[PDB]
Amino acid sequence: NSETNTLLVEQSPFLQSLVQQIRAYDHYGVYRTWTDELVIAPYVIPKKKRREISLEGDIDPTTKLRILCYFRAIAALIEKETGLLCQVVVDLNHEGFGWALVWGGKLMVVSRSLRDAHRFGFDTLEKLNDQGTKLANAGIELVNKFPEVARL
Amino acid sequence: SETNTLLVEQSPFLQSLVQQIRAYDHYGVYRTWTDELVIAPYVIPKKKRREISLEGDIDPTTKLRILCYFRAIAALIEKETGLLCQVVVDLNHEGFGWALVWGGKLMVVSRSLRDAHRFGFDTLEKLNDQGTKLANAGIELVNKFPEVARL
Repeated sequence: NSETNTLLVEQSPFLQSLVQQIRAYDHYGVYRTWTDELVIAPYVIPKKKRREISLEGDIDPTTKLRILCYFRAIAALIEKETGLLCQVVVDLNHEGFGWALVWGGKLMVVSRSLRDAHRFGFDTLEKLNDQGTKLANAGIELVNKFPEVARL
Repeated sequence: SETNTLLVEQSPFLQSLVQQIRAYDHYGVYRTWTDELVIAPYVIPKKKRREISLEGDIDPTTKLRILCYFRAIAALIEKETGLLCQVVVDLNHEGFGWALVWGGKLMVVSRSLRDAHRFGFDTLEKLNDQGTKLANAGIELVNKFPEVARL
């Protein structure tokens, strides 16, 4: 499975987009000497370990930056495939609750309710890749359906 | 002073604003205050406003006022269109970010915010005019684009 995980990370346009964003938001250059697989591994967290993360802080800013990078990765693929310039906001309260928003023109291309944000993560690389791909596809379908709104 | 007190009573925007301020006052900390007095924090003369320091983290109290302002705008849009948009105010420690109001898949208002520590308006009329203008632009947009607004 170890050969297959490396192939998924390096082949998937979604995972590649996500790796690009993580590296772009790296103040100290901490990821510079490590593989893509290592860079994205914090997104994959066993269900059981995930369920056990405390909701008591405000969200850790690193976890918050993971969720921003996930949505920016989705936004960058929408922009690549449609030409629509997209912006991203992740708004969370102290409870881990809020919204991930991606918009281009006056069109909402992702408008996702976030809950228990401290526990953000996915069982496997496959589930990460499939969920980010699906959201990007659906955003793309929206831009194709509503150019009259995308151009505003 | 008389036209001000009256405007607070009469203005659909100012009435919406007051309602929001008091909805976020879970412990009735403002129950003995007049409507006009609960609006006063939004009205800060420019000389004074330009001396609020930008050097530290924007005050959580100021963030809540910006949220209430945008929720007032959304409530006016709901009043005239039936559609109540969701509101987000996303700000930096540095006071930069976005005020977003959307309904269905329509971005009804989207304002980039800078130096938000200094949020506020020279006079009551200026607060009322701006809130009203943004709500009226939002109502027009909702009625122009129901194919996305009403999803």
